[PDB]
Amino acid sequence: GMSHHWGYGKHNGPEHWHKDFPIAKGERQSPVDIDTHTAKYDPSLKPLSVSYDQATSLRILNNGHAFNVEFDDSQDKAVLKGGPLDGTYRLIQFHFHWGSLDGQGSEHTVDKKKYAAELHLVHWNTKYGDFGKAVQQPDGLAVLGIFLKVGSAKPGLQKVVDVLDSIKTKGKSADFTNFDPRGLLPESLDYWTYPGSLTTPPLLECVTWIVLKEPISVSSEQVLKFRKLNFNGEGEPEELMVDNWRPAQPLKNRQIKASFK
Ligand SMILES: Nc1ccc(C(=O)c2ccc(-c3ccc(S(N)(=O)=O)cc3)cc2)cc1
Ligand SMILES: [Zn+2]
Repeated sequence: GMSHHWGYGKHNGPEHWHKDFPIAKGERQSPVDIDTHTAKYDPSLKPLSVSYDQATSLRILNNGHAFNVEFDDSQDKAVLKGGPLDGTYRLIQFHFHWGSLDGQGSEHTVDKKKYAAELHLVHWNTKYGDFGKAVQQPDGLAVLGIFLKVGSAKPGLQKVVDVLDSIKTKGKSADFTNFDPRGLLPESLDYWTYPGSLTTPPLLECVTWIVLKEPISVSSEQVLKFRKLNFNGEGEPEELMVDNWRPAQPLKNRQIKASFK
């Protein structure tokens, strides 16, 4: 991706992506608007299983598009299974998408409602051996999406907020061990699920999306720190990292299933 030039600006944003990534106009693109009245309860869906007890984080990186909290996925730890999934998916990283204002920022929307941000916990299907091979498969990844609204602070998110000062610009990373992703989960695991794609280039259609119905609350101060990050690298004109979200895409030939009635 040494020659990629996509971003979220007026000349390289989502509406431009299809030129270098034609799959952008594909049959199973993400995100999508979740029409709560049309999503059908599927009694066959099994309970979701999120086992993060042994998760081991290693580093946090500003990649110029968002910041990723990376995990050591060399061993069978931090796994997502159950729900609509067959097999076991291993946690590799999580990141967020957010807005310049509290009124926008999420990628998925609920009955057209936009949340202030959206957390993505990315997992890859162990049957494919590694992350790189998994993204080349239709059932290669499982991304758990969690909406963020502004209200009370999320204690579990503060460690992340405080380390952002050290990775302000593109390319910067910092040691980030012992971060517990369980602190970012809402109480309920009720969810909607549908087949989709990565929401940023290469936009590969390799994701089983599992979006939780219950948002988590974060404080205004916490999301304000997210907005102080930079898309640019050190020594370059400052472009605040805000509105790094892709808008809802056509649902086309797909059905969104609900795990609850
Ligand atoms: N064959 C490949 C190997 C690695 C890669 C990547 O480096 C890569 C980059 C970004 C992503 C990615 C992951 C999650 C999301 S999201 N926002 O839908 O959760 C977006 C992009 C996936 C793979 C792509 C193709
Ligand atoms: Zn994402």
